[PDB]
Amino acid sequence: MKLNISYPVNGSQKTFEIDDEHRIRVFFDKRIGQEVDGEAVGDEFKGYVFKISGGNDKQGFPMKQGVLLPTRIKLLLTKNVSCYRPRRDGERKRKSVRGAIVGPDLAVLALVIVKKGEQELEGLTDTTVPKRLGPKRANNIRKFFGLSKEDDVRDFVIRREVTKGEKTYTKAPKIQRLVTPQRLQRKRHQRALKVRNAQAQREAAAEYAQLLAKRL
Amino acid sequence: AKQRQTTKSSKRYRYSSFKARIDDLKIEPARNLEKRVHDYVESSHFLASFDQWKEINLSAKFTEFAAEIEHDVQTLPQILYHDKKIFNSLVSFINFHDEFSLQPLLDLLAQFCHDLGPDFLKFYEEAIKTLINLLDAAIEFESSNVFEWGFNCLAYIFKYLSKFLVKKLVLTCDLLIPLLSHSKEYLSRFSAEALSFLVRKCPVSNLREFVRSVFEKLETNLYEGLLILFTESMTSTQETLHSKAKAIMSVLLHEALTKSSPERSVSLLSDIWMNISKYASIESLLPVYEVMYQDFNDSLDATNIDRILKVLTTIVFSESGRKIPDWNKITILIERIMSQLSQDK
Amino acid sequence: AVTIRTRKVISNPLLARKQFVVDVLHPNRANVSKDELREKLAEVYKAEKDAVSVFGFRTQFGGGKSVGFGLVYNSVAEAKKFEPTYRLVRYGLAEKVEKASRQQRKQKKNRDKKIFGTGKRLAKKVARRN
Amino acid sequence: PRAAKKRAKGKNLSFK
Amino acid sequence: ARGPKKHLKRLAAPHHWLLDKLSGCYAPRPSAGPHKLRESLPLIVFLRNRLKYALNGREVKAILMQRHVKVDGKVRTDTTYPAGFMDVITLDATNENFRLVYDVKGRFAVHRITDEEASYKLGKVKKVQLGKKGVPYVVTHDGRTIRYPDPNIKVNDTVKIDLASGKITDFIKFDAGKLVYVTGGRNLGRIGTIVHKERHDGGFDLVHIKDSLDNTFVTRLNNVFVIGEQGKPYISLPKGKGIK
RNA sequence: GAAACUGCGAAUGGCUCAUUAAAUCAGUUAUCGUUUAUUUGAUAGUUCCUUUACUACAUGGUAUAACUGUGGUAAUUCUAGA
RNA sequence: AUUCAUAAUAACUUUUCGAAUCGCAUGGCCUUGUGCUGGCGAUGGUUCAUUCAAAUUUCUGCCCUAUCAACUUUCGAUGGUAGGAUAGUGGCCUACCAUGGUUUCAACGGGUAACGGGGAAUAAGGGUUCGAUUCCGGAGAGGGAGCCUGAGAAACGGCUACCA
Ligand SMILES: [Mg+2]
Ligand SMILES: [Mg+2]
Ligand SMILES: [Mg+2]
Ligand SMILES: [Mg+2]
Ligand SMILES: [Mg+2]
Ligand SMILES: [Mg+2]
Ligand SMILES: [Mg+2]
Ligand SMILES: [Mg+2]
Ligand SMILES: [Mg+2]
Ligand SMILES: [Mg+2]
Ligand SMILES: [Mg+2]
Ligand SMILES: [Mg+2]
Ligand SMILES: [Mg+2]
Ligand SMILES: [Mg+2]
Ligand SMILES: [Mg+2]
Repeated sequence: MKLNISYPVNGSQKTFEIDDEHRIRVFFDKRIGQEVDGEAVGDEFKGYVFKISGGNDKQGFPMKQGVLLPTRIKLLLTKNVSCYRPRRDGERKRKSVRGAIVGPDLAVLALVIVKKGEQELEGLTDTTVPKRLGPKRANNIRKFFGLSKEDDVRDFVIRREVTKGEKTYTKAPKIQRLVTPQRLQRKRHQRALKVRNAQAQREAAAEYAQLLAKRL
Repeated sequence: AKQRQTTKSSKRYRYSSFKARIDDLKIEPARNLEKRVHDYVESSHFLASFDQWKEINLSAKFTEFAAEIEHDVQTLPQILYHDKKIFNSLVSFINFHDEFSLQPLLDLLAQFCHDLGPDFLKFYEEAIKTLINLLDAAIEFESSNVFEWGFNCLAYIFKYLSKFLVKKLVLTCDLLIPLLSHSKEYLSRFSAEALSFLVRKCPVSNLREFVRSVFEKLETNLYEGLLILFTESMTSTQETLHSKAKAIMSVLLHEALTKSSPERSVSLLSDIWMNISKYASIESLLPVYEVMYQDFNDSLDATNIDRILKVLTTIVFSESGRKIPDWNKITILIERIMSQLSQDK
Repeated sequence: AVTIRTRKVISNPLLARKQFVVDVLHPNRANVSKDELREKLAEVYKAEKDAVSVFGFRTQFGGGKSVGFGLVYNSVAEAKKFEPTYRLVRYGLAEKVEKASRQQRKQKKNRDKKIFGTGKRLAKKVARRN
Repeated sequence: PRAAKKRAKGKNLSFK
Repeated sequence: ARGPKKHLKRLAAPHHWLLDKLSGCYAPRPSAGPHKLRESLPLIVFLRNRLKYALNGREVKAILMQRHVKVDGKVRTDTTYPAGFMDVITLDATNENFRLVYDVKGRFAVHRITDEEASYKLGKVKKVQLGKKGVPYVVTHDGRTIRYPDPNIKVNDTVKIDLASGKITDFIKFDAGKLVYVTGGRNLGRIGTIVHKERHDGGFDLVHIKDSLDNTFVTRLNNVFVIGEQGKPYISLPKGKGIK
């Protein structure tokens, strides 16, 4: 059965088809989150450590964490869960899910390379995939570049070049939570409004008191 | 801010800021091709527009204004006889600055000048002063429409009094120096267009006196206003220049090279040349180029060497050499300059 | 000869226009086209043809007279701003927008709600699967 | 207090 | 039903609106606001079916979002905003000011007023109570909460409110001999003077009213609105002066 | 300005009269017996108080979609791992 | 009419709120600093009132049947106390108490080709019949049962189980 291995540090991933049953023997009975030694899987994986993350069965139903069974069961899934995306707010659905115990009914098993072995896998450790996007919040940019407080994030925004035909330019994100004169204006205006309201209320109360004093 | 609303949305209705409307606004009443009510007249321009405005505008102020002068506007002889009372009423109601009533009143003021033009001259000074106060008042309450009404009224008056004002064009600008020199850029921009119409209508002789005076004045924002004034006079249509463009450049170029004029004036000419060069195409600039090159050769001298060198440097920098027809003339001009100064220039 | 008569004229600065009732006397004539009437109203009111709208004209039984409703905007831009789209199309001031029939649009909307996201990943998935 | 006092005319053209 | 309704059939709409029964199937449903549904005139009806400035819903929407209409001294953009009794509607472009007062027939009448009259409105004191921090306040018939009222101002009295700032300029007590206006029942829209407030413990109070023609009628207290002392109303009255 | 997150709506409208004989319903009461999005009007300076060893010229992932990429299922508005 | 409104004292809280939000525009002070201050709006937020609503609720009023005369109460029927529950009153439910409650002025049971009403037809008047059906109100989404969300649903062009 197929192994979908991912090296997260590179961001790389590849599928290996399996024929011999013995590496599947060492795979049986394990659970999501547990670790296995690659050398048992094969010499090519000698020294590697694989953590089980999940998988899909012969019928395509996914595995779920938290259920300690080797067979499928129907679970009532809700918001903020794996294996279910609610179409409507408050929607809960009963769907079939494969258990977390690895078995012979599993078609594809997802693995995470915890540790590298002696030999280098051609498709995982040798290759790299860059990050798709860079930091957008100002503090995230400062952390990314280790900028000092005095230094401005404006000069260090990551910019990507786009070339259309012979025209070429660059695009950058809109920094959020950026300290600008407008935010200072808004804060100052809010404080001024609060003090003005307080003064108006005091004047109104004093006027009412004077009216009462006049009558009494 | 960096990008304007170049791509229009499918929305039929879209919000527009006051600044955005002002930026798009341009003072050029001749460009508007819409039917004008006063084009059709039975008795007078004022009455034709006045009857139309009575129905449409319903503001409290205009209705009071209409009632007071309804009797004295029926016939043009009546208007001429009662001209003094009519003008006093118009000024008084405009002074209130009621935006709901400005549009008819301002239009009627322009049509008032139309019916009696030579006689409006005694009213000319007060009329401009009233408009200046209105526009200065218009800054406080933001309304692009009020500015559009005011400046068009100014432009209309110039059109009707084109002949008289041109003879004393320096006097007209003297009234409008505060507008041309105002802190706001658009107010200076709008006025400059209004004056420029009078400028392009000016004879070369009367133009020469005018350019000297403003050139003397240059010796806050007056520099920028004059740049807008001349450049708009030059530009007529996209990638073209006005027919009188050659005469104005010749007059401007002579005075700038004249030593009595300030060095700031040559800078203004350099800025003027750039704006027209970017705006215009190759062909429309050829008559302009020829008159410039001819005059530099004629007026070349020790005292004016530096000024000529400055303007020539403006020519070569302007859009690189794309607008320059023939570089050989520039090379010939250069060696005459070298043969006959400031090293850095 | 044809006589055009305006009555019950109301100025509406809220919409910046003139609302009124049109009476058309057309002896020995079937009726008058909206175009010609717009010409004559525009000339009478000293306004652009584009700013004049007319509609709801009914010929009175027995012929010879028609009654309807008419609008004269203060200027053309306001007319473009306030007219219904269809009347502008009638006058040609606006171009008719070409759209599919309601059933086709609704079917496409259903097909679109079925697919989640951009769908390019679905396309490449089906491509590799087949 | 008294109410506010109460406050376009038909126009004709012949052609053809 | 399971929740608030959002539609109103034309036959179910208030009769006094004068909506043509065959014009459509639905009538404007007044949105939530100062006045109750049945005693309110939505702005769409006022602008279209009464003033005739707009020819259908859509130009009414255009007028409103142009911000040319002001209710209660404030710009409103909701077509179905529930304008009601003694609400001042200003159209500055036309230089027109209206005060919503029923005719003798019982229907909201187009009553034009001056700007000086438009500067103030009248509100019946529906409640007087101490709020938080021991601040007295009065709730009027239009849902306006006015703090620091004059302590003599009591329930069933009327207060003159300045539109611009919303304070109480003056007030009128509910006493015999005052001039009152009927805001409900078959006598709706009639004007008269009080003769007696007949009082029933645990029951609805009844008020006897005599008009200028000396005819006398009885109405429930909830339907009475003081508008001034006899011969000196504090607002301009519609034609007919609430007679018959 | 696609997609997605977020907010609102989907509890209105339309259909039918199965059930229901003090029940529904009509008229008439009460909430001093309670919830109430939204609309409308009001409504909140708390100066200070040990580690000030101090971000308010503005704090985190204790985080993800859309998206890039690797996949399962015959099949669905199915979805797993990174 | 109140233990009402409101205020005050002492503590309390897995305990809240008291703007880390956004558009347009660049005015005013100076000790000339990207110094200080500052306009028109949108969206949020505690509490009160108003509005749209919702839930219970006081009294009177329904066709046929007495060859249906006693019914309800063991498994709440009537009422008392205390508690739980709810937005909240209340046998709504729980624990302990008493024996109560309706009825020949027809209770209870049975039938109803019974949704109720505004109304329609007929008639000289009394009456008789019809009223699913353009408006209001109630219930339902093949038949039961139970629920997430949300202010508002026991929702079904939302969800889960069972029957066909
Ligand atoms: Mg959502
Ligand atoms: Mg009571
Ligand atoms: Mg029965
Ligand atoms: Mg009952
Ligand atoms: Mg809402
Ligand atoms: Mg509020
Ligand atoms: Mg992830
Ligand atoms: Mg209890
Ligand atoms: Mg018990
Ligand atoms: Mg039945
Ligand atoms: Mg029925
Ligand atoms: Mg239901
Ligand atoms: Mg069926
Ligand atoms: Mg259901
Ligand atoms: Mg439904």
